[PDB]
Amino acid sequence: PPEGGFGWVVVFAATWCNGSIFGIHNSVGILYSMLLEEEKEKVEFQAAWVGALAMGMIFFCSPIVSIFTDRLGCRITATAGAAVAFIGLHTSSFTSSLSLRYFTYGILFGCGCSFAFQPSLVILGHYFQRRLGLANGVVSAGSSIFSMSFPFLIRMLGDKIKLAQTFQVLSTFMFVLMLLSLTYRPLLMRVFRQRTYRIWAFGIAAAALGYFVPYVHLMKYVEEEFSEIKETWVLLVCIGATSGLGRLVSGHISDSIPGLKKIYLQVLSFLLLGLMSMMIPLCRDFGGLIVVCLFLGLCDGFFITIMAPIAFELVGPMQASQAIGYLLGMMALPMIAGPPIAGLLRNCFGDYHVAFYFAGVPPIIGAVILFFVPSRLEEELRRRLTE
Amino acid sequence: VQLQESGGGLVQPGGSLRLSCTASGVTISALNAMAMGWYRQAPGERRVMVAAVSERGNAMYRESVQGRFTVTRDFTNKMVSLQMDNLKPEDTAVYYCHVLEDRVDSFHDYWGQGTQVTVSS
Ligand SMILES: N[C@@H](Cc1cc(I)c(Oc2cc(I)c(O)c(I)c2)c(I)c1)C(=O)O
Repeated sequence: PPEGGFGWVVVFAATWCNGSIFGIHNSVGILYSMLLEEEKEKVEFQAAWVGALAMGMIFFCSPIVSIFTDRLGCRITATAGAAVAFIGLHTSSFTSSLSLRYFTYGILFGCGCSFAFQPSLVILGHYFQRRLGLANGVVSAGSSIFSMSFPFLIRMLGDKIKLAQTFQVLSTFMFVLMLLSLTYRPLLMRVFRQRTYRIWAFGIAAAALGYFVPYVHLMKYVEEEFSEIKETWVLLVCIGATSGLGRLVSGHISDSIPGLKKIYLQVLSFLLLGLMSMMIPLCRDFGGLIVVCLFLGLCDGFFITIMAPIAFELVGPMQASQAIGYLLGMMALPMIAGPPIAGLLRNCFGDYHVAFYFAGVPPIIGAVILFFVPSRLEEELRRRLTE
Repeated sequence: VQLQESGGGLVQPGGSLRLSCTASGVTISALNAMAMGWYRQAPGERRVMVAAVSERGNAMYRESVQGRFTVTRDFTNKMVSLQMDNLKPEDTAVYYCHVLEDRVDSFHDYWGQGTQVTVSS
């Protein structure tokens, strides 16, 4: 693998992909939150469920995307996914606040994004062997910057037009992504049998449960208990900014650690995440809460950026796609289950402390689980003792 | 890799016996990349691993002989000591020092000059 030269343009295209997808998701969610700000309607419960459904479909459809990628190729599947996403996002505008919006913006957009996403992770493997960590770090950092820039691009740099045309405007991004997908030049049911991969995937899935609770409830908590604050947009901006640097440095360092020993980084990350999450209620002064948010954002990147390189390490290149597909499919449920459970706890108790207390446990349990992943040599010793 | 088993002989039932040898023809650094262990072979049996210590320092046993068998590893001195207690007649066999070395998508299993051990009254 060149691990250089041309590969950079592929990295650029993948950055564009991720930035468009997650950027859109978050922007549309914020827009809906803004429409419900002053009016009961403009359906509330279903409106909230719509975004969750769209986000979930990305994780839920990964295995079938894996099959299609393996049997057709990264380029064709990526192009088809981009085309479907564009069609869905364009037609959603025609649907004027009707249940048709449910169907289109959920099914069409989610399935399109799911088709487009996984190849954006697989293709990099073909072009990087001794620097894949740095490439993934760069892709994540670029995508994060793109997402953080998207709302500035929409709200203030434009959006002089009524709300109905916002989807139409957003469509062009997916069209451009469809064009970019043509650059994925191809250079060249059984994965679960491996004990190591099974354990790792199960641990990650278990940790994933208490993941979105901070992002979804921090603002409400701060407003509830720190109304004296002028504005609380600072925390989210700071978390994103630190997450960018965390992702980049994590990708750069991951290549240093050889072999499976990379997993120890994830272990530490999880531990820190759990502790900080449990620590938010304690800190009773904003001056400390901001620092805790800083550290949370810093650990988030160290966690996210590493999953793909570890997968390639565990299963090799010829099976990375299927492993990633199954791993994402296994994360479908807990991520959705998290925030609603936190909300139920908040209703049951009233104070918001118990929500974060609960949210802090799953990552610790995940760290403990990952701590016991056997090494290859020990697998061989097991086999020997089997004979 | 060179090995020379020290210890063995006849023991009474319920007795104790300690085997140990120093890795030869291998450096400390190389050894730490290897798993030290032992092999059992009774008359007519095939040589089979019974105990070993991992790269990560973990000890692992064949559960049948666990407890009655014990292994400890001193990486500095390149020493692995196979302690055994509560010996029984079924344990009679020749035991061989072994080193497992990892290689590129492959492994190398080395053998020592085994020592006979018998358990009878
Ligand atoms: N707004 C959040 C949404 C999000 C979080 C995670 I955690 C995630 O899970 C993975 C799994 C693998 I495997 C990856 O290579 C990557 I990159 C992310 C995915 I998909 C999306 C974000 O943008 O992170």
